[PDB]
This record gives sequence, structure tokens and C-alpha cells, in this order.
Amino acid sequence: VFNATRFASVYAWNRKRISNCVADYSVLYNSASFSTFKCYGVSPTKLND
Amino acid sequence: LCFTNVYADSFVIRGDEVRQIAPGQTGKIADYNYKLPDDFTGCVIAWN
Repeated sequence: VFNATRFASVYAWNRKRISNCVADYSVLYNSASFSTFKCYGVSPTKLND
Repeated sequence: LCFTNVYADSFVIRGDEVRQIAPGQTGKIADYNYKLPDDFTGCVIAWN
């Protein structure tokens, strides 16, 4: 998702279904590469709980 | 206005991490170096 070689053009934006897997949003949120990481119905610290 | 006690805390950081200095924020400065209380009465000042 985050380390693909190429992303979609916005007019034809891609949609991947993440499922049957464990997610560690601390690996995302601690990563200083993200110039925006804004959450809209949860706090980023709660994504792990 | 008047002030009952006053303390100025001085330090240097990356300019991206200036946000982490606000109260209730989180990340390496706000977590392991310098945390403000949630009900912080005071001001945060920063310059390049």
C-alpha cells in the first residue's frame, strides 16, 4: 500500500481491501515521512487498541 | 495581568516537532523529552 513502485492517477484512484490480517498503525504513526496523518473518527493513539 | 510563579523552559528542536510542544500532543518530544500538562496555563514560542 505505502511502498508500491507506482500510485494511481487521482481520476482513477485505486482501492485495495485490507482484511484477514493484523494492523500495526504505530509503525505508520511513528514514521516521520508522513507530512499529514489526520484521523477523523478515531485518535491515532487508539488505532492499536 | 499578573503571575504567581513564572518559569521559562528553553530548548532546541526540529521545526516539524514544534507541533508536538502543544498540550496533549504525542510523538518522541512529547513522549520522552518534554511533555506539557493537558490544562497548561502559559505560552509556547518558537523561531527558526
